[PDB]
Amino acid sequence: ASFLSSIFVPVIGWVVPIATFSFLFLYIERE
Amino acid sequence: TLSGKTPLFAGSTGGLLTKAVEEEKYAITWTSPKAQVFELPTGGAATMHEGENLLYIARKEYGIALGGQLRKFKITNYKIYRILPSGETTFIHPADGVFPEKVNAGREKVRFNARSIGENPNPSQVKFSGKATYD
Amino acid sequence: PQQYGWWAGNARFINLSGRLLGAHIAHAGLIILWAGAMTLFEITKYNPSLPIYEQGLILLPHLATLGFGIGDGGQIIDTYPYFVIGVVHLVSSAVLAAGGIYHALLGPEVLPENNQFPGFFGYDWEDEDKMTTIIGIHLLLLGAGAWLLVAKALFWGGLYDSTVASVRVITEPTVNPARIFGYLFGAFGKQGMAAVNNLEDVVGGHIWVGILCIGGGFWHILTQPFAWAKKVLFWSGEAYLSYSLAALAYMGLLAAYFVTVNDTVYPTEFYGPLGFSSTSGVISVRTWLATSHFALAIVFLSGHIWHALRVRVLEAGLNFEQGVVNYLDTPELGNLQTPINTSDLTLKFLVNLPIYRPGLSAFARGLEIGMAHGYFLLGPFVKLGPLRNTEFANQAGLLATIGLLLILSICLWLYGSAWFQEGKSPQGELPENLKTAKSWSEFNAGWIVGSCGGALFAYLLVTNSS
Amino acid sequence: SISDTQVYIALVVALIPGLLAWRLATELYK
Amino acid sequence: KKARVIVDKDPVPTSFEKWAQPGHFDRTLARGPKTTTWIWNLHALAHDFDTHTSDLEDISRKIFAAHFGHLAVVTIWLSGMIFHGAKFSNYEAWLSDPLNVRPSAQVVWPIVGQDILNGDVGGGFHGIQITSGLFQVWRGWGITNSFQLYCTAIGGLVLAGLFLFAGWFHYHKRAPKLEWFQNVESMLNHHLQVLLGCGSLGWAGHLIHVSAPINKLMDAGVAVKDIPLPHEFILNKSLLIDLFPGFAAGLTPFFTLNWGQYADFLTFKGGLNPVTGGLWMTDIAHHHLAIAVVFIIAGHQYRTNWGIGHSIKEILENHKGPFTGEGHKGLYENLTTSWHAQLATNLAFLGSLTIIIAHHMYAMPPYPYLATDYATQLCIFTHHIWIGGFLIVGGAAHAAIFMVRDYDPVVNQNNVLDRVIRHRDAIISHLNWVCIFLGFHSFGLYIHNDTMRALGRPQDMFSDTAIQLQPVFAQWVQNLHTLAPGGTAPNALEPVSYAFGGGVLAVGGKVAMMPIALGTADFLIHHIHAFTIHVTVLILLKGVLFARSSRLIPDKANLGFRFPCDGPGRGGTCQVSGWDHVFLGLFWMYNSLSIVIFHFSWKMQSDVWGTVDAAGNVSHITGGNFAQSAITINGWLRDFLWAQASQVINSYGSALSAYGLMFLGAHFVWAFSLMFLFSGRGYWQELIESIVWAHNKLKVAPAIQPRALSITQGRAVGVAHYLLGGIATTWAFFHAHILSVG
Ligand code: CLA
Ligand code: CLA
Ligand code: CLA
Ligand SMILES: CC1=C(/C=C/C(C)=C/C=C/C(C)=C/C=C/C=C(C)/C=C/C=C(C)/C=C/C2=C(C)CCCC2(C)C)C(C)(C)CCC1
Ligand SMILES: CC1=C(/C=C/C(C)=C/C=C/C(C)=C/C=C/C=C(C)/C=C/C=C(C)/C=C/C2=C(C)CCCC2(C)C)C(C)(C)CCC1
Ligand SMILES: CC1=C(C/C=C(\C)CCC[C@H](C)CCC[C@H](C)CCCC(C)C)C(=O)c2ccccc2C1=O
Ligand code: SF4
Repeated sequence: ASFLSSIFVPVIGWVVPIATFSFLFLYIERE
Repeated sequence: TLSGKTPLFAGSTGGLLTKAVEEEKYAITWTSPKAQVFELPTGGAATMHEGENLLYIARKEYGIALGGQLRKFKITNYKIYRILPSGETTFIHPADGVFPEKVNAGREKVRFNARSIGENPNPSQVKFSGKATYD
Repeated sequence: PQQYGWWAGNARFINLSGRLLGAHIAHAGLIILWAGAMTLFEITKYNPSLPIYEQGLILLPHLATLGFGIGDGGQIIDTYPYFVIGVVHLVSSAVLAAGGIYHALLGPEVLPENNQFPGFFGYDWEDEDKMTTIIGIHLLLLGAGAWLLVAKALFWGGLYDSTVASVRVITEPTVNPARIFGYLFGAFGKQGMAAVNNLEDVVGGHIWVGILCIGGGFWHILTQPFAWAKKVLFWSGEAYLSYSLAALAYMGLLAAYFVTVNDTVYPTEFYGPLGFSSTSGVISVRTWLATSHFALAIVFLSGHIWHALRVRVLEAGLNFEQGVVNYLDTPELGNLQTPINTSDLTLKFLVNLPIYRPGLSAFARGLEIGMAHGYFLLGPFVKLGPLRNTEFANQAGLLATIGLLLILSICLWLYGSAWFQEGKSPQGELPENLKTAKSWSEFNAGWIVGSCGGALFAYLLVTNSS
Repeated sequence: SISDTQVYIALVVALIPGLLAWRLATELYK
Repeated sequence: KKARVIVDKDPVPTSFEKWAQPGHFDRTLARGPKTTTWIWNLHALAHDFDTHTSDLEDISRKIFAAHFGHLAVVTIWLSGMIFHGAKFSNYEAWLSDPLNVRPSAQVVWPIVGQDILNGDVGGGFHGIQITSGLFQVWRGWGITNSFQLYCTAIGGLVLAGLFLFAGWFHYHKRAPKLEWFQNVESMLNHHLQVLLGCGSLGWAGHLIHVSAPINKLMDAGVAVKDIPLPHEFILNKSLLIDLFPGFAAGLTPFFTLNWGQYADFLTFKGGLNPVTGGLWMTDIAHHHLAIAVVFIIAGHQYRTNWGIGHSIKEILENHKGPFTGEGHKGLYENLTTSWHAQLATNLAFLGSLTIIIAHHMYAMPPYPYLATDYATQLCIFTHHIWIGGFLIVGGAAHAAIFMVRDYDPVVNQNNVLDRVIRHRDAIISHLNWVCIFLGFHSFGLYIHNDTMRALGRPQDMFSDTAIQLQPVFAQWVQNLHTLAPGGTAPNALEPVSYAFGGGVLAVGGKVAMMPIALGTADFLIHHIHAFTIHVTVLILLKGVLFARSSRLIPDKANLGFRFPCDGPGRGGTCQVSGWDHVFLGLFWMYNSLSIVIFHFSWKMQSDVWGTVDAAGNVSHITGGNFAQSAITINGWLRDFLWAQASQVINSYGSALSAYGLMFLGAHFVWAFSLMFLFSGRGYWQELIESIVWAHNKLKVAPAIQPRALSITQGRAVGVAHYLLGGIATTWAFFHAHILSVG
C-alpha cells in the first residue's frame, strides 16, 4: 500500500495544482 | 480638428504606451506668444513654438498639470481633448469654455447633498438596500 | 577633407589615392627600418654564453627558428646570416622611404584612372572590381611568400626542429587535407592550429595556405563580386579599413595564442619556457611577444569596432551632431529610436525570426520556435540535475526537458484560451496569422512537436558523442 | 499496520464526501 | 572675470534677541506654536536655509558660517580625544609594550557600581579599552609622552576657538558676496594646492623629519625615555644621519635631480615593517611627497586671474558626443547655482572614498601595531564603511532635493541630465531586472545550499567540495598584484598588500596580514554585495529620476521633495516623494553594509587573523570555518551570529558588561522602531484625542494642542531608531567579541 505515496504525493504536488490553477486562470479571465 | 505643431524635444520613454492605441488618448493644444522651454508632464525639457502647439498625453492629469505650468507662462487658452481609438475627438477641458474655478451660469449642481455631513444616515439604516449613506 | 582637424589629419586623403598610396609605402619603410635596424641592434649585444630568451632579443629568435647559422642543441655559431638579413631590410627601408616621400607630396594628389598602364594603378572606392583585383594581386604574393618558406624548409637548408634540437631538412610534407584542416576543427588537441607538434604539419600547412592564397589570387582578379556580397557589406573606403582592422586583430590574437602555448614553431631554447616565465628576474622573450601582441590585438579589435561603427552611422544618413538617438516620428510615443531597437540589423533579424517571419504557417512558426527552445533546454537538466553524475544523467535530463516543455505547452493553451473569447483578438505584437483560435492551436501543436523533437535531437547528439 | 484492502476501502469511502463536498460547493456558489 | 575678496561689512547685527524667538528664521514658525507639530517643524527646518530666505547670497553666507561651526565642534572633539589621551589613558605604558598593553583612554567614575567597566587593560591602568586606533595614530605621529598630547589638545582648543570666531566673523562682521563663493576655479586651485598639496607636503615634512626617525628608533627597541625629542633630529643632524645616511647629502641632491641620494628615507619598499606590522614610514614619507607634487601641479589647472588655466565651463561644454546630445553643457550652472548639486556630488564621492579608505586601511595597515590590534582593525573598517554608506545615501537625497528645487529646464535642455530624465523608464526597468537577476543568482544559491545541506545532499551544493563557483577574475588579479614587485612594479620589494599574496607576515605571535584566498564562499558573498548595492542604487536612482514627476503623479515637483503621498487615489500614492526613496534606500544601505561588515568580520577571523606557531603554522580565530559554513544562511546564523554572540551575552559581571547592556538596549531601540514603521498617524491622533479628553477632564489640557507625529516624521523616527538600534547592536556584538578573541 506504501506505493500509493508514489502516486498521491506527485498528484497533490503537480496534477492538482496545474488542474486547479489552469481552471481558476480560465475562470478569472472568462468574459 | 486638432491643429498645432508638436513641441521640439517632446521625445521621452514617459510618453504614450499601448493604452493610447487600444483604450483612449488625450491632447492639449495652446497658443504661445513666443518659443520657450517648458518641462513635459513625464520629464524632459520641451520647447513650445510661437503659435499653436499640440502635445499628445496618456492621462487627462498630464493635461491639467501642463495647463497649470502654462498658466505660470501667462497662457490660459489651453484646450484638452479626449481621443478614442475610432478617432472620436471630444473637447473636455474647459468643459463649457469657462475654467471650472470661475462661476458660469447654465451649470447645474451635481452630487449636492442639502444637509451637513453629520446629518448622513447610519449604515444600519441603509443595510440590504441599494442606496449608500451619502446618497 | 578640410573638415578634419590636424589630430584626424590622415583622414583628409581618404578619397585622394596618391597621398594614401605614398602613406602606405612610407609606413612599409618604417616597419622595414625597424626590422632591419633592430636586427643589427640585437646582433651588437648578443652574449653567446647567456641564453637568448633572458637577454631581451626578439628578432634573433625569429631568424633562429628558420635555421640561419645554428649547430647542434640550438647554439648560434655564425651571425653573418642575421647581418645580411638585417642590412637587406635596412637598405629596402631606404628604397621604400624614397618611394613614400615621392608619392606623398611630389607625385600627384589623385592617381589618374585611364586605359594606359599608369591608369591601372588609379582606383575609386565605388568600383568594386578594381579592389577585388588588388586583393587577388597581393594574395598571389602572400602565396609566393608561403612557398618561399616551404622552399627554405625543403631545398635551402631547412628549419630548426625542437624535437632533436637541430636544423633538419624537410623532405615529406603533410599534403593530407584531413590532417592539416583538422587543426581548424580542433581534431589534434584543444589548442587547435596552435597544437602543431612537428615541422611536417607546419610545412604541410604552408603548402595548403600557399595554394589557397594563389587559388584565391586567380579567383579575385578574374571575377567581380556577386549580388549577395553587394548587399551584406559596406563599400566606403573606411569600410575596407575596418574589415582589415578586424583581420589584423584576429591575426594578432592568433599569434599571441601561438607564442603562449606552442613550442614547436617557437622553440624554448630561443623564446624560453611555455606560458609566462621570468628567469633570474628577467622577463622571457615569449612573455614579451605574447603579452604585447595580445594587448595590440585588443587595441586593433577596438580599431575595427570604432571604424566599423563610424561607417554604419555615416551609411545610415546620420551625422555626429544630431547623433544616433531620435524620436519615433511621433515624439509623444513612449519608446526612443536607438541603435539597439531601430538599427537595420536589429529590425532585419527580429522580422526574420520564426514568430515574425513572413510566409510561415502558424504550425511552422511553433515548430521552429519549439525545435530551438527544446534543443537548448536539454543542457541544464542533463548536466546540473540530481542524477548528473550517474549513468541515467542524459535520460533523466531528457524526461525533465519533455516535462518542462509539456507545462510550457499548457501555458500556451491557457494563454490562447484566455485571449481567444469569440471575436476579441489577443493584444500584443502578434503576426497576422496567430490572431485566430485555430491558428493558436496549430501554433501550440507546432511548439509541442518542435520542442519534443528539439529535445530528442539534442539527446541523440549528447548520448552519441563518439 | 492496517491491510492494503482497508486502505482501498477508505479511499473508496472518501469518494463519498468528495462527491458531496463538490455538490455542496457548486450549490453554495449559486 | 577676476577672482577677488569682496565682502559686505556688518551684514547681520549680533544680538541674543533672536535666541529668545524660537522659529524666527521661518515666516510660518515666526507666528509661534499652535500645535506640537510646530516644535518638530522648528528642528526639521532649522538648517534648511533655502526655506529661510530666497537670496542665494544670504544662503551661501549661512552655509559658510555654519561650516566654521562644524569645524569648531570637530576640532573640540579631536582635541578632546587627544586630551583624554594625555590625561586619562595608558598611552605611555602602551608605547613601552604595544603587544601586551591594551589601549584605553576612557576612565569611568565609581558610582552605582559602574566602575566594573574600568577593566585591567595592562600598564597598571584601569579603564575602557578604546577601539578608535588613536594610540596607533599618535605612535605614527611620533608622539612619545603625555606633554606632547597636552600641547596638541590645547592647540586644538585654540583652533576650535579660531573656527568659532571665523564663523561668527564671516557671518556677522565680514560676509563674502555671492561673487566670492562662485569662484569655483580659484577654490579648486587653493583646495588642491594648499589644503591637499601643501598639507601633504607639510605632512611629508613631519614624516621625514619627526615620525620616521622616532619610529625607526622605537622599532630598534630603544626605550621611549632614551629616544631624542623630535626637535633634536633637526638641531642635532648627527642623530638623524645615524638613522638615515641620505641626510649627509643635504638639500643639493633635491635641486640637482640626484634624488637617488634620498633612497634610504624615501623608499618604495611595499609590504609592512616586520617589527610593527604597519606600512614603512619611509614609504609613507615618499607617498605624501609624491602626492604633494601631483596636487600642487594639479591645482594649477584652473584659470583664476592670469589667463593661463582651464575654465571648467568650457571643458564641460566641449565634452559632448553622438549619444549625449549637448553632453555636459548646463552642468556648470547646476553646480554653481545649486548648493544641493554640490552637496549631492560631495556626499556621493566622499562616501565612496570613505569605503575605499576602509578597504585600503585593513589590507595595508598604515599605523604601527594596528594590524595585530584586531579590535581596532575590525572597528575602524566597520566605522568607515558605515560613515561611507550614510554619506552616499545623503548624496542621493541632496541629488533628489536638487531635482525638485534647483533643477532648471532651460539650463538643462538636451544635456546629459535632460537625456537621462528622458530614458529614466529604460534605466530603472533595466536596473530593476539586474537587481532581480542578482537577487536570484546570489541569494537563491544560499537557499539552494541551505536546502541541499538540510536534505543531506552536500554533493549538490554550491561549494569548493561540490559545484564550485571560483572567482577566477579576482583570483587572476590577486596573482598579478603578487607578481608586481620585480615585474610590472620593478622598484617594489614586496606587494602593496600581503592580502593579494606573498607570505604570512606575523608581529608578536599574531598574524598582521596574510593572503586572503577567494573561493566559492567569496564568489557568493561578492555577488550578494553586488546585489545589495544595485538594489540600494535602484531605490535612490528611482528617487532622483522620478522626484519631479512620474506616470502616476505628473506634478510631483509642486508637491515638493518631502511630502507623505498624494492620497489613497490612483490605487494609493504612499511614499512617491524623493524623500521616501531616501527613507527606503537607508534600510537597503543598512542591509547592504551589514552584510559587508559581517563578510569582513568572519572572513578575517577564519582566513587571515590568528596566532602563528614558531614553525610558522597559522591557527585562525575561527579555524577556517568560512569556506564550508558561509555558503548557507544556517551557517551564518550558527557559526557567525550564534557562535560569536557568546562573548556579548556572557559579558555581565565583567568589564565588557556595558557591551552586553548596549546589545540588549540596541535590540530594544530596533524593535521600538517597528511601532513607527508599521503604524500610521491616524491611529495615534485618535488615541491622543482620548488622552487629551482626560487632560481636559482634569483641566490640564495644554495650549499647544498635542498632535501625532507627521506621516513623514513617523517614517523619519522609524528609520532613525531602526538604523540606531540595528547598527548599535552590531557595534556591541563586534566590540564584545573582538575585545575577547582579537
Ligand atoms: C510537491 C510535490 C513535488 C514532487 C513529488 C517533486 C518531485 C521531484 N522534483 Mg521537486 N520541486 C517541487 C515540488 C515537487 N517535486 C517544488 C514546489 C519546487 C520549487 C521549490 C521543486 C523544485 C525542484 C528542483 C529545482 C528540482 C526538483 C526535482 C524533482 C525530482 C527529483 C527526483 C530525481 O532525482 O529523479 C530524476 C527525475 C527526473 C529527471 C524527472 C522525472 C520525470 C518528470 C517528473 C516528469 C516527466 C513527464 C510527465 C510524465 C508529464 C509532464 C510533467 C507534469 C505535468 C506531471 C522529482 C521528480 C529535480 C529534477 O529532477 O527536476 C526535473 C530538480 O532539479 N524539484
Ligand atoms: C536561484 C538560483 C538557483 C540556481 C542557479 C540553482 C541551480 C540549481 N539547482 Mg537549485 N534551488 C534554488 C535556487 C537555485 N538553484 C532554490 C531557491 C530552491 C528551493 C529551496 C532550490 C531547490 C533545488 C532542488 C530540490 C534541486 C535544485 C537543483 C539545482 C541544479 C539543477 C536545476 C536545473 O536542472 O534547472 C534547469 C534550469 C533551467 C532549464 C533554466 C536555465 C536558465 C538559462 C541558463 C538562462 C539563459 C538565459 C540566457 C543566457 C539569456 C538569453 C540568451 C540570448 C542568446 C538570447 C542547479 C545547479 C537540483 C540539483 O540536483 O542540484 C545539483 C535539485 O534537485 N535546486
Ligand atoms: C527577507 C526579507 C525580504 C525579501 C526576501 C525581500 C525581497 C525583495 N525586495 Mg524587499 N524589502 C524588505 C525585505 C525583503 N525584501 C524590507 C524589510 C524593506 C523595507 C525597507 C524592503 C523594501 C524594498 C524596496 C524599496 C525594494 C525591495 C526590493 C526587493 C526585491 C529585490 C529583487 C530580488 O532580489 O528578487 C529575487 C527574489 C528574492 C531574492 C526572494 C527569494 C527568492 C527565492 C529564494 C527563490 C524562489 C523560490 C521558489 C521558486 C518559490 C516559489 C515556489 C512555491 C510557490 C512552491 C526582492 C523581491 C526591490 C525591488 O523590487 O527591485 C527589483 C526594491 O526596490 N524591497
Ligand atoms: C551569439 C549571438 C546570437 C546567437 C546565440 C544563440 C541564440 C545560440 C543558441 C542556439 C540555439 C538555441 C540553437 C538551436 C538549434 C536547434 C536545433 C539544431 C534543432 C533541431 C531539431 C530537430 C532536427 C528536430 C527533429 C525532429 C522533430 C522536429 C520532430 C520529430 C522528431 C525529430 C527528431 C525528427 C544571436 C543570434 C541571438 C544574436 C547575435 C549574438
Ligand atoms: C595635529 C594637530 C594639530 C597640529 C598640527 C600642526 C602642528 C600642523 C603644522 C603644519 C605645518 C608646520 C605645515 C607646513 C607646511 C609647509 C609647506 C607646505 C611649505 C611649502 C614650501 C614650498 C612649496 C617651497 C617652495 C620653494 C621655495 C620657497 C624656494 C625654492 C623652490 C621651492 C619650490 C622648493 C593642532 C594643534 C592644530 C590640533 C589638531 C591636531
Ligand atoms: C507611537 C507613534 C506616535 C505617537 C508618538 C508621539 C506623538 C511622539 C511623542 C513623544 C514625545 C517624546 C513627547 C514629549 C513631550 C514633552 C516634550 C516631554 C516633557 C517632559 C521632559 C522635559 C522630561 C505617532 O504620532 C506616529 C505618527 C506616525 C506614524 C507612527 C507613529 C507612532 O508609531
Ligand atoms: S495611507 Fe497615509 S501615506 Fe498612504 S495615501 Fe493614506 S495618508 Fe497618504
